Amino acid sequence: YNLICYFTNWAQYRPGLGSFKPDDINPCLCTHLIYAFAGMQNNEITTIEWNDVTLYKAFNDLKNRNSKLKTLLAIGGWNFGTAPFTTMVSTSQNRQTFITSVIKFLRQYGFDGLDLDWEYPGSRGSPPQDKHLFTVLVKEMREAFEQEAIESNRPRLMVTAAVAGGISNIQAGYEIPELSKYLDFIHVMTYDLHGSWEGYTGENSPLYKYPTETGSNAYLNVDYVMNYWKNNGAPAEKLIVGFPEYGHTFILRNPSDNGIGAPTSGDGPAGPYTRQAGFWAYYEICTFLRSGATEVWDASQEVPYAYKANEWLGYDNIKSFSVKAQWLKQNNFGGAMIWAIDLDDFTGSFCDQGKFPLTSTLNKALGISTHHHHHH
Ligand SMILES: [Mg+2]
Repeated sequence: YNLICYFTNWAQYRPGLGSFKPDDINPCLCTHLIYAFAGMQNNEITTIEWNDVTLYKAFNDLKNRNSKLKTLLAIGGWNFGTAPFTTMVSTSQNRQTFITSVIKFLRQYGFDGLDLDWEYPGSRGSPPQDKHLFTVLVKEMREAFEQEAIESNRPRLMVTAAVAGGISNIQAGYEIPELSKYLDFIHVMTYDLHGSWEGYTGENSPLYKYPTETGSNAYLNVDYVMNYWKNNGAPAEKLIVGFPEYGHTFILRNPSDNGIGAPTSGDGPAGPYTRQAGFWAYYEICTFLRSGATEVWDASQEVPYAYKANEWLGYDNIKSFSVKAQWLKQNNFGGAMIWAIDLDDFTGSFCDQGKFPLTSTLNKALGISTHHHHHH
């Protein structure tokens, strides 16, 4: 199994114990590290943060401490939107300019591949032709990577993609059978499946549906989404299940109604480190849990929730990570990906569960820190 760990280049700005940079990553926890995010200007890949060049070097230097480790650079993300991708895929000239720039950039800085995180082809302003043009891009990139490996006599750069977990976005965005042939791995965003924007409490990454859910609400769970990808053409071994190391917060409209589906008035309060209303890192969650919150196991969905007065949290913990890891092995998927390693209790000082408690849970469950043949 693989364990793919996203690192974000804005975690460094968080105050105090929240600041996280590549040298804080345990090089043995994951099989692959993915750097989020690069940008694009005039159809060429580029940096975004002022010190990305320095961070790229520290990130790829982690491979000097783990000979099995591979790194990828992710391009795009939610804030980046779709317009640069639409322009880039619109012509063969622009796709070639982009692919050439990617090979050069990955080799320049020491990355082993590119993770495409276009959110999403065919949505958020992207026109309908982008569904097929995304396939064309990926095919052309895979072929260019295959050719560069032979010409340079080196292991091939990998092409992966982070892909939607919502059924409407999946159907508008992806030609699953052909796309899956050319991607090396498919990183499915099986999280953000509920949130305060819906007006009621719900879980971030529930494994199964809640018993009341019918119609399209019955699709909002990890099991349905991963099986949708598999059943519509993606091989199980290329499918990577998304695991969030964060939770979503809500304000309860009625504090006496604190189960699933309780009406809410908006996002919960921003945490002091991540400073984003509606979102808490796992280490911020532990502070909440230890400050008088009531924790409930949502047995139908195999995830915890917690509440305190009018604050409600849908999240994941060691138990839910363990349950979902057991399930992914039972279903022969390729592994797990975490959003994001900088949200784990990397110092160990918030949760009293050791360093990197959520990431370590997946490393142990998926046999990541193991060997087969004796070696030098
Ligand atoms: Mg964030």
